[PDB]
Amino acid sequence: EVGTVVQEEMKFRGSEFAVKVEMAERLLIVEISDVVTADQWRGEFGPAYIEDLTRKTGNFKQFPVFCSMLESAVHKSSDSVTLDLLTYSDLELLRNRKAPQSPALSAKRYLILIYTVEFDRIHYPLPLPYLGKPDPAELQKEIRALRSELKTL
Amino acid sequence: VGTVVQEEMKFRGSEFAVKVEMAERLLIVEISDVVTADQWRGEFGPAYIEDLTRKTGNFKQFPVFCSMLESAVHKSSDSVTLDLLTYSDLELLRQSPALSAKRYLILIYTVEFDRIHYPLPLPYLGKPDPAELQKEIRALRSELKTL
Amino acid sequence: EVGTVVQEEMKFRGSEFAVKVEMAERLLIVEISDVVTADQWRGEFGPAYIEDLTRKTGNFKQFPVFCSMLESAVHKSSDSVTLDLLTYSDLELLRNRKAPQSPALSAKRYLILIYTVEFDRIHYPLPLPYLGKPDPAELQKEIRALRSELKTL
Amino acid sequence: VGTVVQEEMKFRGSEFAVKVEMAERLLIVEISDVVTADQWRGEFGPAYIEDLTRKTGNFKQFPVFCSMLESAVHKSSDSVTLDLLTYSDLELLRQSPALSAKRYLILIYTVEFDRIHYPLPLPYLGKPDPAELQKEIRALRSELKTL
Repeated sequence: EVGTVVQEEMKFRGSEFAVKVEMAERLLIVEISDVVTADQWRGEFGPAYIEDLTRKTGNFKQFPVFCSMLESAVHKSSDSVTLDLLTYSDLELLRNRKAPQSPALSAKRYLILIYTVEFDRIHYPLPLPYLGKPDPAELQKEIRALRSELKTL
Repeated sequence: VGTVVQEEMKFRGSEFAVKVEMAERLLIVEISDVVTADQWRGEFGPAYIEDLTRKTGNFKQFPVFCSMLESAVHKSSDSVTLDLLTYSDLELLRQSPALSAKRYLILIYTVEFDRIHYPLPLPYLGKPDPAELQKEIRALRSELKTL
Repeated sequence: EVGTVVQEEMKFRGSEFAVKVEMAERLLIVEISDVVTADQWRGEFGPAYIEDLTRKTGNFKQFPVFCSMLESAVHKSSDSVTLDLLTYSDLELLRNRKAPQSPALSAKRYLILIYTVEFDRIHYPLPLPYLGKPDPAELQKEIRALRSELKTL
Repeated sequence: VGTVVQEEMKFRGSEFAVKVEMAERLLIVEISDVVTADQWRGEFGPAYIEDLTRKTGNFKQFPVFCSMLESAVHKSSDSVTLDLLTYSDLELLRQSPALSAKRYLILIYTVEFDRIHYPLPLPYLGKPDPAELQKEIRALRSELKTL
């Protein structure tokens, strides 16, 4: 963690997404992009949110460890952690079958950090709001910036 | 060859990204509304450009012409200036949905007591697929990291 | 678990001990014997004690899972769990240096169930009261029982 | 050979575990106080046993003698009975700490109009190392599981 940014492409249920995790001073940022449809979700989580979230699972983690787990899962560099991406409808079925949708919730995606060790099987859910498609202006506005820095060197 | 100029310029109350690029035997002119991200694009050959300049009265050779257009975009010459206007705006100076959309980049050349107007037709491309734009943003970001 | 009894010999810090774990209906029993000096400690723990004990560690386990972990550690059949045996003096130093003894506490041993997985490092402590040396009568009384059952078959 | 008898019996207000075992050319007698776990043990050869029985008056051959002692422990004969008493109790019928401790298993043989008293000296072993006893308990428990 400590200022670092990890971004990788990965396929969730037969679709390429761009995933960007960024650990900053007392804030974790997750950003996902549908690379085919350019749809986007983003989440911001504080150390309190995160730690209190893991406590709910009975399997606590401290904020830096969690971010480190997440980094590891994005990097696919650790067999004990894995990701998944779900919709609220999907999310209920895997907990409702175990035993009414607003605009913001309906488009929401849940990034599920999945922790598997010899005696625990834990799912840590990170809720990501639908952020819309981006503005093709600003993308171009921004591409015109990168083009010049590239030519500078 | 391959020389590229990119500059920002205003055309009748709006901001445009103008990119001109001279390949061998091909002039490429792209125009984007920096705000609405509307894009227009022309590709012109030597034969076309020389045929065009004569038609208007003051023929220039293709390299010389591109060169002027490069100066115009650098705003680095008095003899040349640019305008941008529609088939309606052009009609008055002298329509299908395609025509209603396309733009004309005018190279306004000054000599002696008169000004010559060189119209380049630039077709409409549409707005871009922002997916496509992000994939390309991803590529440029990886060029910078390694470098 | 569910009625089962596991007993094995194992060396803690250069001494052979006999360890006996027994999982019964809502009660876990741990019994340790110094095989050279015949000293003995025993502990009985309920599902509430155990579960509330794991919660304290931030890394919950349900009673049957914990007993199963413990069985696994005694059986040395799982790389993620290991045992250790400590005295209260030992126990403090590893937590006091990280930053007055009654009879019953002084002779007490702590069986430390040690859980190591990719992102957690947990020590689960089971306190065992010193039960004295056994009565050589009852041992003999009992050996005279086994001798006859053996000859019966 | 190898025949073993184990029975419980009372001797002057106390409970004892008596084990008698006839190997070839050796009689083994062990006695344990089932309560205090005090243990006494004798090992007697044929020559010793025959020399002993004559001394007392009514010689028996070694196999015959052991056999009687086995009957005595099974309490399965009228002619024989057992007692257990100390060098002090024995003196009266006719001391270093070792002697003060040791016991005598008496085989009381009845014939015609008299009773013959056969004393076997059984040394003190001490109480046992309960460590040792547990190690042995562990061994027997593993014999039973497999079987």
